Amino acid sequence: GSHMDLETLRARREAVLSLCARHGAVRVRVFGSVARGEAREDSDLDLLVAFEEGRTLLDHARLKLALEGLLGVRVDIVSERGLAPRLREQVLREAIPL
Repeated sequence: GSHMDLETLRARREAVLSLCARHGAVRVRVFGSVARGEAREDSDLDLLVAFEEGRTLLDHARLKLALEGLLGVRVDIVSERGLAPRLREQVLREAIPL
């Protein structure tokens, strides 16, 4: 592992999206500095996803763990729901569909 690069992120981002869709993630977009192409080896990965109906935290953990596994690096997932109204709106402005 290590050496995580945006160019490489797209590699997992593609598979992550496929699995994300399977786990229950429609709003698969990148929000934050990461989406802007900013994130050091000591930074976190902010991802804003929206879980449809039937999806439980179980899937979240599975996705979060799957993300960390595929990315082999810490991955922070956020749910539009738990999110905020003023934050969500702002998050969207950042959220980028890969």
